[PDB]
Amino acid sequence: SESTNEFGIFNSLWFSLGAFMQQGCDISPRSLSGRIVGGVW
Amino acid sequence: RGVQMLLTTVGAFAAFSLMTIAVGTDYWLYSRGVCKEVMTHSGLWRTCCLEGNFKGLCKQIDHFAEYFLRAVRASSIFPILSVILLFMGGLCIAASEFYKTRHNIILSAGIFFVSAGLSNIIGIIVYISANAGNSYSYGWSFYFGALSFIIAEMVGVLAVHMFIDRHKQLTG
Repeated sequence: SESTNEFGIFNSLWFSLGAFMQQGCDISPRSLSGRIVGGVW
Repeated sequence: RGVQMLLTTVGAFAAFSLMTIAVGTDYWLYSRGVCKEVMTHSGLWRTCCLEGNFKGLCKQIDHFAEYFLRAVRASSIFPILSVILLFMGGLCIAASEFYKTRHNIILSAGIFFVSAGLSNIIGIIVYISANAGNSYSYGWSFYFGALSFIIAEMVGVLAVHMFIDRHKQLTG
């Protein structure tokens, strides 16, 4: 049931590395509390 | 799920025992200074002379717009806050031999492990930018606090890793 979403620890790491260099990543958060951190970082 | 029940607790104990050392030891920064221009090893509240006749003598340092940042440096508040937060995280996990299966008993810890970490960020950045006000070099208590942060970033993850499967057992 947790697979209703997937931004686990490793994916929540990988998002950051690609975000740090503009190349981005294969997923990005849907919900606001997730989006806002990208929207700042 | 298993041996992690106990082993995940351990790192907080070291991180907390380390963190108090930086608040008192006068080994943040090496520079020249005065105990009346000889070398000095520098603390939060005071500095102490060495390589001269004043070796082992100390005197206070004091500083009473960036007026509020000045006050934040003069109080050096953030270490105390992060220490309290991490200790309350430990107090959250310290219960877990009783009141088991509440789920809240585990879930409540993560906030402290996050917040102490973030608190250290501001503490560092304020302290560095203020004291920057040249061959200077950072004393070991800086590394102690960084290491405390490094371990503190573990248990926030481990708290979720412990919690989540027991909520899953109620939710699928």
